[PDB]
Amino acid sequence: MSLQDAEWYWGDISREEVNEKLRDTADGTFLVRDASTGDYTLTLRKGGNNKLIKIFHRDFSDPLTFSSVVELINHYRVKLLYPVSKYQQKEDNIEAVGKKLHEYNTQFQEKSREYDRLYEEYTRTSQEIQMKRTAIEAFNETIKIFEEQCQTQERYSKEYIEKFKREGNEKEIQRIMHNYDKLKSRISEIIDSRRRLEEDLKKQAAEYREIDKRMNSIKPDLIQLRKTRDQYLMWLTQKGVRQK
Amino acid sequence: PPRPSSGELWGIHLMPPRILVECLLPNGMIVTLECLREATLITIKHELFKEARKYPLHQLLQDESSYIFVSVTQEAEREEFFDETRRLCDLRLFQPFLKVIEPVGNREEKILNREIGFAIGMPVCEFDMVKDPEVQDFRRNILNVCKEAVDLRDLNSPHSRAMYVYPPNVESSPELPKHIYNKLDKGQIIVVIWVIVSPNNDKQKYTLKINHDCVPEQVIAEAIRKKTRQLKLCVLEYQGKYILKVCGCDEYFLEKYPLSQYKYIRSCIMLGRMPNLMLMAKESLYSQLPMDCFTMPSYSRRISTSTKSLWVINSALRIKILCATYVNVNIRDIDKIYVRTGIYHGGEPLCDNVNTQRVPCSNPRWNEWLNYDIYIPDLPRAARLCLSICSVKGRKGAKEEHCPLAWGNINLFDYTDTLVSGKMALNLWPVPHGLEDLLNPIGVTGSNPNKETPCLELEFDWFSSVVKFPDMSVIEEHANWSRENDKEQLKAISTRDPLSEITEQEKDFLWSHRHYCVTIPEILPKLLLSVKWNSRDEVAQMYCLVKDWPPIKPEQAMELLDCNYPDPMVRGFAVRCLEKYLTDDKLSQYLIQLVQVLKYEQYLDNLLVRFLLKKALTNQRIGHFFFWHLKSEMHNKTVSQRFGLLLESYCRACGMYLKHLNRQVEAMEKLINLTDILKQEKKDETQKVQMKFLVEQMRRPDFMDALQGFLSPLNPAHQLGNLRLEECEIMSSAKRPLKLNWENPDIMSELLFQNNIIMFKNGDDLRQDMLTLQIIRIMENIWQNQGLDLRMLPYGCLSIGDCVGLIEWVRNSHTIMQIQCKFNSHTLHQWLKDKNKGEIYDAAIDLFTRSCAGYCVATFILGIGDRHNSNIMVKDDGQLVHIDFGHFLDHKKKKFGYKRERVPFVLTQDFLIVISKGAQECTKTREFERFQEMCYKAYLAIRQHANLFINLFSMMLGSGMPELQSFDDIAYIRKTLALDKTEQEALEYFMKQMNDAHHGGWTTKMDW
Ligand SMILES: C[C@@H]1COCCN1c1cc(C2(S(=O)(=O)C3CC3)CC2)nc(-c2cccc3[nH]ccc23)n1
Repeated sequence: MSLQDAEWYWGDISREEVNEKLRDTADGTFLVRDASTGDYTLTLRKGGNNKLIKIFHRDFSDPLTFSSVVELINHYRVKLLYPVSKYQQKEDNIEAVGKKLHEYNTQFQEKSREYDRLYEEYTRTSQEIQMKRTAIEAFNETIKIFEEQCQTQERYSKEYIEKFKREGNEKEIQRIMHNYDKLKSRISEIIDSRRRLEEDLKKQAAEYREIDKRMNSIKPDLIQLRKTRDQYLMWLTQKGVRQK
Repeated sequence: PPRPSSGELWGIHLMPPRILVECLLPNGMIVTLECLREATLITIKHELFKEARKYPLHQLLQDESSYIFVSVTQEAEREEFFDETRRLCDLRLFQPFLKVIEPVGNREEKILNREIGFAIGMPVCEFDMVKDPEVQDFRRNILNVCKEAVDLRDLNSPHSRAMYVYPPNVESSPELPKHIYNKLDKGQIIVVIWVIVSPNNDKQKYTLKINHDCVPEQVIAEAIRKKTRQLKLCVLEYQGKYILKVCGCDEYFLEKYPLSQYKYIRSCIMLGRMPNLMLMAKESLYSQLPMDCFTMPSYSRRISTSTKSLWVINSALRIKILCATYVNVNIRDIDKIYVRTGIYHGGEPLCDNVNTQRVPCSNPRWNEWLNYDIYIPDLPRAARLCLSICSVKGRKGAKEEHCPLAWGNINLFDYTDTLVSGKMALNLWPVPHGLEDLLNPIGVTGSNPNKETPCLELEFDWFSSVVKFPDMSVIEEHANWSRENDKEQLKAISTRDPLSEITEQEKDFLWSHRHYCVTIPEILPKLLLSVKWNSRDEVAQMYCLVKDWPPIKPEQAMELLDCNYPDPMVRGFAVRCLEKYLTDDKLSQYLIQLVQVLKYEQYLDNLLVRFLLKKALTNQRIGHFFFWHLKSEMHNKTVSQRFGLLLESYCRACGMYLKHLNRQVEAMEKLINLTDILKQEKKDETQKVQMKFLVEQMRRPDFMDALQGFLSPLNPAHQLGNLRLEECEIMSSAKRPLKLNWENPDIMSELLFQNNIIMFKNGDDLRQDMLTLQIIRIMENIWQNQGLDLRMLPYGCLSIGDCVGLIEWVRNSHTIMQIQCKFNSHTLHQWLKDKNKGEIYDAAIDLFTRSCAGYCVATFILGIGDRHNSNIMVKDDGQLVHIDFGHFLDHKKKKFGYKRERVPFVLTQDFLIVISKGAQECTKTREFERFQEMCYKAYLAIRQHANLFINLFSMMLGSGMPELQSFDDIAYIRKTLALDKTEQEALEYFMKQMNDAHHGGWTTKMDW
């Protein structure tokens, strides 16, 4: 019962570092640290929450019946099941740890710069797809109107086609059908422009799915790279001269 | 939907000078007419009906006056063009075509709905189509608020009309800080009152020595007496025949407040500037005011298109995860997928998170009932189901990486208090950039409106009927059935910051003394956190305590509106405190935050949205920023429906301000289009060429119509008159922002500013800079009210859209590098000496030192991006200006892992030489010792107001900034302000940080 060399005692580490350690952990996971204010704060994982249970000393409760911290923790070890050990588990010296840190920090910035790039493409592509969907909904409405114009021309011209055929005015009949040709050919241009956009959107939708796939692939590899980098840094901080 | 760009047509930013238009006549004929891009509909319609006679079936065509044009807009809407004075290029057409129709329906309403839809950048018609009953109920029920506000505006006309348009720009307290009162000679203000005298409009000035506490009427009185006079002087008739205005802007003194309480006057005293006012007649202002009339919309004439208690349901909670349509994962990179779920009250789980079994990527099917460690009657009113599809890969040791792919949140009870039942289909959202947590409980509730996304099928329990949450009478029922060293402990907890650790012991302690708590009402946030929300027993009891709970200061109430307090009772109490104690000054000061917490609300209809909308509709200064904060977020699909509906009701009841807002919106759209051309088609073009294009475009009648004669979105009291085109420029930087210059058209502009200068930015997100500058203004305000004149000069910054914003251009400012470029270390001091020769030198060194102290403290606390000679600017008069703040808090901790607090603003020798007035060994001087004291005082003033800052930041967690995503991100402010320490230890910490950064020089007096 050393109480300093103990695995669950982390000493000078903040509440936020504790929250990172107890993230998604099972009920009964715990660790002890120096208070944020000597005094000691025990943090216990219960009901997806991290409970802070303060440790008092004068010689936790109204009468402090425990001699040392280990005796209090072990008595309860709603039960103190899984302790967060200070055993992460490579290089013995400082020249080797630094050379590895530099290797990982280099990898971390390249992956991070690549992720950022991917994210700009993700955002650009999402926006473009939204732009195309609005434009297709606008072509849809445009075609309806142009088709309604055919219906109107038909509705009207039928009575005039008879009235001009009985009058033998072949020149005027040709005028009306030249207009109908102009109208129907325009609807063809609008329909094919909608068609070209629908295939442009189909391709871009696929390109979005591929960017999304690539980002879900690098996100955990980037997180782990940062975790190892931060670990080598902490090791180098610890295995070096420390003071104010 | 909202338009893809600000272009004149789809995929064409600017129409050519002449353009061919397809004109679909009502007789079925199609005519191709060539039109000028700036031609109006009046012109085009006349030219069309002339050409139409040269076409078949023209005998069927009625008079050109019986028709209107309709077409498809970039918003995919078919719009009827009743306003034929509009120009072709301004129509926002999808394709260049126009259809001739006969105007039908309610003309008046169609016109208003188009005006509303234009202001919001979304067609009003889209809301009518929405199936959700919550939406249709919101649209109908909000009209109560609209009616009410409009009625209060005609209660005492025209005075109540003028009080809405021109609200008094006053401080929250009539009381003057001693450093402000000391600038007064026997408590008297020397004011200059101006008159515009008819018929030649001549300006006559009258200098008055009046008391600071003089109500505006009394100020008018002394000006009468100083003109006529007592020997024939007893005119009390002037009380209601004259009003005061500020020379150079639209700020009026319409209310009985001591003159010193008016911000313009309070600022004049502090700066020692003479207040230049303008006396004018009440009638000449009241006659400018139109009668604002609210019309009930057509949807208010229409209606929207067995029951058990929750407490009588004797079962546990369980949710059936059926399947997900798909996920976007590389099958070789990831092993399995699963659905992580949780039951939350705010951001805290009510029971442990429950996962489904792991399945293949290709097979997202579970058909699994997940069991929750919660009894159904114990489920609180604000309980939510937070879920996400996660991927898992275990390739390195026993270690496995867990990444979210898509998330979604849903309210377990609805706006009518009905518990969810049956099969439910939820479209999930993309994971926010920077979020690493597997759940997103801070995120919005409801299905993603994008249906081309992963859709998760769900199923809840059916209890043979409609389960409804218990009534307040039933809840009050369940609550009727369950000394000195403790009093000192209770006060100690109430003083602690909102993010301070609360131990389980302290929670059991606070809950035990829950009835004594009323003596210290400010402990309510600490007590609400001690409650076990997953226990119907404690909640029912909490509801009865809050019911009678004494009101708290708004600065404390604002906390109960953040994402940690989701309960409708708690939130209701908070809204009542604001209704009671929140002044229009403070509402204006924290509007960014109050608009942000609307996104944390479970439902569309709530007490917060009504209170805010009421205040927006009874104060046009509040209305202006309310509109601009909501409109800027309209591109964001997580809030576009909520913000669009709220903007519809605002625009329906704001009256004549809609016309002014529509002019601002159109001026802004012309600027977005212009800059969009420079960023795309003209990106690879020289400055000279770009400027040539800019001047040629701005010169166009449609551009000059739109960019001149409107109100400034930065300050609606500021009028933007004619554009001084010879002073407008595209900046040399890669972003290519615009420096725009407008004449101030006010009759007395020379007494304020002759020109209004604004930087228009399209491409960079300005929300973070807008927040940073807002935090500085708040800090500046705390300092002044504590007696410190650290002149910050927080210039205007406003985000107006998706990476679109405005920054107020500070006059005669130069970056430290500009000064140095045109050197040694005294170069800066020399520049300042040259610009402030003679008597005015002391004040320039004074100004530079105070602004320097203010910025040392502010940048240290906030941890903004490192300062250099290019992001620090100085004014000719000494005043320092910081620009381009970038990131804040601990942005660097994630990037380099180095755990510490930085000193963004390390004072260079160049800066020390200035503070020491040219001295050798600068840190020894009495100048540097005065500066150090200023810093210490500023730091402690903010530390004393820590709760406000922690709250303001907490109210932003769901905005979009990756350094402002969690509570563990606000932790930085807790370190820089050393909140877990004593005021003395905190001051020692600030001092050590300055010492370590500057390599000595920072001393003190232990007691002195
Ligand atoms: C408008 C403000 C204040 O008045 C003085 C000038 N000023 C500047 C001046 C500058 C310059 S510039 O013009 O060369 C370059 C933009 C082209 C570097 C000197 N940048 C900013 C800036 C940039 C990015 C984000 C920002 N958040 C706040 C200000 C700001 N602001």
